[PDB]
Amino acid sequence: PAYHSSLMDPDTKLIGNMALLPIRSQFKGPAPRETKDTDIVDEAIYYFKANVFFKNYEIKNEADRTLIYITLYISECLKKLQKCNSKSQGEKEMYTLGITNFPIPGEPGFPLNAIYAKPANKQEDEVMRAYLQQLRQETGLRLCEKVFDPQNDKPSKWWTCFVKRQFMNKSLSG
Amino acid sequence: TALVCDNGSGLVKAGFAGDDAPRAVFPSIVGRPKDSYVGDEAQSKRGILTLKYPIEHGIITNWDDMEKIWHHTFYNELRVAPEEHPTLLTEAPLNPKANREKMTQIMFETFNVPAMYVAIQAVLSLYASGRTTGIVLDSGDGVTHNVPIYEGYALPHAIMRLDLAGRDLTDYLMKILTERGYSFVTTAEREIVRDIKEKLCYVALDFENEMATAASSSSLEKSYELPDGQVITIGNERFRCPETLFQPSFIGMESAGIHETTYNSIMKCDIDIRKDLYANNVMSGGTTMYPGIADRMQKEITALAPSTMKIKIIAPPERKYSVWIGGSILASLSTFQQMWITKQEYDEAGPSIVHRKCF
Amino acid sequence: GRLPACVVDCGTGYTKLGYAGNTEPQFIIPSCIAIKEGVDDLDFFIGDEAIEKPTYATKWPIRHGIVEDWDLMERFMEQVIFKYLRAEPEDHYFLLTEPPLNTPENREYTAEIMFESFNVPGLYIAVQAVLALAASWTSRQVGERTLTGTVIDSGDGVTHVIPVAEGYVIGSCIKHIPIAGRDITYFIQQLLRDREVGIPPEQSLETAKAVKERYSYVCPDLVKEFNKYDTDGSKWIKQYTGINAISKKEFSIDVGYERFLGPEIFFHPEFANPDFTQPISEVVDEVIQNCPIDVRRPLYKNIVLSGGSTMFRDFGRRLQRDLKRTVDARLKLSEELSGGRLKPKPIDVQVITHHMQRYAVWFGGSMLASTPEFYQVCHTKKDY
Amino acid sequence: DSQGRKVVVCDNGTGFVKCGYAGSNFPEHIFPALVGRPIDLMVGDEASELRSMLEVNYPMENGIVRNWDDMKHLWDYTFGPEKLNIDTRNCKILLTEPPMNPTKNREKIVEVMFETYQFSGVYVAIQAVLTLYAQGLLTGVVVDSGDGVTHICPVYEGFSLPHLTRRLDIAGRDITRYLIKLLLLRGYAFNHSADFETVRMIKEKLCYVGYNIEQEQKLALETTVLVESYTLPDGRIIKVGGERFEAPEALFQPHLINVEGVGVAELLFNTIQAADIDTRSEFYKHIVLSGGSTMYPGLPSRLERELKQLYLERVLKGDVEKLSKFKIRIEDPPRRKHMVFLGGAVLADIMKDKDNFWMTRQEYQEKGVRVL
Ligand SMILES: Nc1ncnc2c1ncn2[C@@H]1O[C@H](COP(=O)(O)OP(=O)(O)OP(=O)(O)O)[C@@H](O)[C@H]1O
Ligand SMILES: Nc1ncnc2c1ncn2[C@@H]1O[C@H](COP(=O)(O)OP(=O)(O)OP(=O)(O)O)[C@@H](O)[C@H]1O
Ligand SMILES: Nc1ncnc2c1ncn2[C@@H]1O[C@H](COP(=O)(O)OP(=O)(O)O)[C@@H](O)[C@H]1O
Ligand SMILES: [Mg+2]
Ligand SMILES: [Mg+2]
Ligand SMILES: [Mg+2]
Repeated sequence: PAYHSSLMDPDTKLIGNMALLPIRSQFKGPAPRETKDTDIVDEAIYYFKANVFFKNYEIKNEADRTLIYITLYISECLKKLQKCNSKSQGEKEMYTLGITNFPIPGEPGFPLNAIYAKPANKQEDEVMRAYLQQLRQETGLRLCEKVFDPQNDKPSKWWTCFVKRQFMNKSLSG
Repeated sequence: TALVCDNGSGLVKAGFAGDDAPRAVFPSIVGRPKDSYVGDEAQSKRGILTLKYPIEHGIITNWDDMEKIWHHTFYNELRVAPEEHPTLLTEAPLNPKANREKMTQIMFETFNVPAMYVAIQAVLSLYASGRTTGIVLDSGDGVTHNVPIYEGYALPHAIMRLDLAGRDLTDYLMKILTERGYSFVTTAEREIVRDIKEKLCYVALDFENEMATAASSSSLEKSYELPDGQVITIGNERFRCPETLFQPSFIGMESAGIHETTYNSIMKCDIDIRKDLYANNVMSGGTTMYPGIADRMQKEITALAPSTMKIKIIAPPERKYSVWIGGSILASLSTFQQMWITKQEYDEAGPSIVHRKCF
Repeated sequence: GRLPACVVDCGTGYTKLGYAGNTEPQFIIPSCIAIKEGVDDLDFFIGDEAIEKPTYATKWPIRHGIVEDWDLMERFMEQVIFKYLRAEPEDHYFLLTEPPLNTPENREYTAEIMFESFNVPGLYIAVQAVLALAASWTSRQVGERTLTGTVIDSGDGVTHVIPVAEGYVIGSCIKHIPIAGRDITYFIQQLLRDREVGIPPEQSLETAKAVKERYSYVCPDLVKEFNKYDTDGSKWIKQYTGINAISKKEFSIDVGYERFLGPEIFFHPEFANPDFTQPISEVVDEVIQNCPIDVRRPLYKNIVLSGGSTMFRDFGRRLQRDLKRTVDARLKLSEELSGGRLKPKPIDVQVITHHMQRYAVWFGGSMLASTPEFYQVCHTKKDY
Repeated sequence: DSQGRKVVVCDNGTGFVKCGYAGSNFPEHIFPALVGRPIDLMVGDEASELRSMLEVNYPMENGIVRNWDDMKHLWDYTFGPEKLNIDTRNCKILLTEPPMNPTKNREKIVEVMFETYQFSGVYVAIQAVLTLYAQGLLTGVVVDSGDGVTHICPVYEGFSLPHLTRRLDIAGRDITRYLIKLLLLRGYAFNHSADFETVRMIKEKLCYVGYNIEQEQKLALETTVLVESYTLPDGRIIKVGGERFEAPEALFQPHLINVEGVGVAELLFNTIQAADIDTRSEFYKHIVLSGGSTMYPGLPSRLERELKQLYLERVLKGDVEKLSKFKIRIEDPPRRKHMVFLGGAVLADIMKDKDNFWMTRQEYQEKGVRVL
């Protein structure tokens, strides 16, 4: 019923219980880089429009913890990027949106923390904070093409109607 | 074209004289909530009908429902008028004498058949085998009998009766099946547990050796398709059900098996006819279909008879309907025309045939 | 049969009236009564003359499939008989319809209202399942006519799943899905009041109902349809033009993603009801597999659909595919449990759709009441 | 203990398990025999208040062990640190054995009890003997009912008579199932699985066997003093009327729920009129009722009438003078439910000291079987 994870390589890594996959990045970020184009970002956004209505969701896979994070951040990104007009100004707003110290799992203030692994180690915190920030920044470039329309340069009304929904009835911004 | 209408506790049979197979074989069961639901239609609407059996243990207990069964036999199954031609009927041995004519008077009072030759069930199975002298087992659904017949005569002082029959075996099979884990409950699920009995049961010589082989090596296992999509693997009851006939102590009855009573049948007889009666023991009935049941009898009797003579035990293939064919080969015969219980006797003597023509 | 019988079917959202022996009902009206709040008792209107009326309080006397007020149902039946049907009740037989799981009290009060007030010679109250299953034979092969099946009774209130075996209804194995058409239009209203501006508040329900009835269908998978909508918008996006209630100003809206998320809440009730999460593909399976063991196969082979909310395109296909998928795995598990020596016969699952699906109960009532022997079944006046 | 004052007796049933010590006239603890798993293991009383959110399983059926992986978990709960608190190494046990039990099951419980628990004394007792040991008699007839099947079994001095034992396949489970079907025809829908224990309280509280059916129907048709209101946990109020005296009458008329037979009253007659002539009077005077499914009001007072009428038109046809000399008596004390336990509370008290009643641990260390 619900759309579970995809692209689980056998030889991966599980810092916390995230799954580090290759991502086509162009801003910054220490990470393994990508040789193909079908990253988990473009795969996750393709699944976005059907998942917002699902209130119950099974934790099938480790890399499913990647889909619970991106899909929960695109909700906030659509919520913020509503009243802007210009594509360039909206792009600047999403670029500055990535520069924010959101609470990673493992500290109070992060909701839905019951299904997460606590990085008690001294080393996991910095890599988790780096990569979740990198992912939240990287989503903006690919969201810019689709949030606005190319013919008239306003937010399309089709995209700006999954704004009041919350995946599993609990959003990041408490 | 005489009608042979063989009654029975399990499945009533009806057909013409010239044929060699019963045309109408349907269950003898009557349902009540219309009231005239008997047979397959009674079985179909089991959710509303309180089914009940008219015939019990070979003696008619309820008489109205037996009349309903007879009415259904001559109207829907055959589609003929009652009085077109004579009708033959059969009743088990060791019956109340008045009950022979209690059905005659209710037959004439609603059908007025031209004639009757009401006879015993076991006297004609021996003719169907092809001889006039021998021992007969009526191993049926309600009762089992041992009946010797010499020159067409039934000796009333040399018969024996056993209560063990098919329904007790089916109940025992249900009880064994509950223990394995595949629970079968209520009377609706009877018709399927009978089905396991038909084609997944047999008899073995060494009852103990067969148990040892079954328990040790799991090669005596068989798969059965229930009509739900499920499959049941069945093991060690393939021989623990039919062995109840040879050892009735499993259910609890202290009576002897069907293998010692064939001895007591012929001990209670003359010296000079035993050489004739060992030579031809004839099986019959619906509850003697199992494979290898000839061999167990052939091994058991040889261990209990004198070793100075030969015991031959035989059985046709068509054992289930041997009562019907034996009727039809007797109803249609040359010199059979003159000795019926005809209608003019009852018309002339009035209600006096019920205590005169009892032969 | 000197005059035909009268058939009246009462529902939560609609009432259907007609005469025996006809294929179509002569009147499908809303079940609304409007009154004013001597002979002031008779000043009222029913049906289409009660949906909007200024100086009259309107209301609905049937809710959830039961009668809430009887003083209103009596008057409703008076103007059903004496205005639209134009039948004298003293020389006609009546074939009414009861909800599933009806109490004896509710069944007897209807007989009171009929016999004591209208002098009806004969009355027959019939269960909906057998009448729905009788109409299924109009579009079936000659070699298969049986009273065995499972009916998915949909509509405007609550959805029932009722199995019937050999003419009678098995009361224990009846289960209720709380989804129906009213929930679908409430859901599509909330969808439409987030994306489009131009809908007056008053005509929201009417526009939602119109969009539900005109353009609505089911899809195999949601992601492919969402991709197809954005990839090629000209083919799959249409326009709806409506007339305002004030000043006749025409307005236009675009029908988009609400086309195929409307009838999806049958198969995913968690989209719109948080207290229920079981898809309809499983309720039918669990109702079928709680019955006597000898009648499991014929019920799967005949799953008929009766009700207005099953009128969507390709509704039966999803039920068929899901039920085949969920029974094949069970047979595979049973086969692997017993090695591989014996392969069970695969269960054939089948769903039957007809031309007569919106008013199947009325059609069954018309066919039953036209037979000569129907007059030997009803309760006569002297019996009461 | 050293002097022998740590003998424990327990009655194991399909619906309820009743455990206690010897020398007491009451059970120490009663609890229902439910083990279930959610949709780790919830065993015992906790599987009663919540069962709609739990999948249940009954690990026994008339003494036959359905699964040999759940009885161990139930017996741990019985002989564990929540009910009895026994030090299992120093104890002796007295168990029940229902009539007509197969050999393999009898020597499997005895086999498993000496191995995985290390008791010091085991005995297994027939329930028919124990029921009369609690009544002071030695020869009699026990008509026991419950949640399995209704057994009628005679017993001569100390030893039962398995040849003359009869059984009838209806009990409390069939009656409480039939009550669901009857209540379904009033607008009240109770599902088979999750509401089994809600209708059981209705059966226990409001049901009774009628003496004369005629006055029951007259009061049911022309009077409203039989209808009673029952409150539910949800807060609804249902009304139960003439269904009170229809559900319990599957016992006397077994064909109402599709069971072929003769009923309890006639089956008792067919059992007493099947023994030798001399001992038939010894059984007429002493008939004892046991089990929880014989506590309906009026069930004592109906069997007497049925037996008197069945014995005045089958044996002594007509001639209504000699029935006064024919004495028939049924014993039924208000302690019917626990008569299996109380008998076990006596037999373990008399024979507490002499070391031949019990099966010693050392017997199975060498022999592995028993002859007592
Ligand atoms: N294509 C369609 N054609 C007709 N009605 C449709 C269609 N799609 C949905 N519907 C809905 O079907 C319902 C028709 O009502 P219907 O006559 O089936 O109910 P009812 O029998 O009165 O109700 P209930 O059985 O709950 O008492 C209306 O809600 C209508 O909106
Ligand atoms: N006062 C009462 N009235 C009616 N039914 C009752 C009453 N008290 C108990 N019951 C029913 O009697 C049954 C109790 O059976 P009991 O405790 O005697 O079991 P048991 O003898 O251990 O069972 P079994 O021999 O089947 O294993 C339950 O159905 C309970 O509902
Ligand atoms: N193929 C079979 N194999 C074994 N037993 C059978 C078979 N067919 C029927 N039976 C048993 O035989 C019974 C029918 O016996 P039947 O010959 O009708 O007795 P009667 O004719 O005296 O009533 C059935 O109840 C069934 O248990
Ligand atoms: Mg026969
Ligand atoms: Mg309808
Ligand atoms: Mg007990």
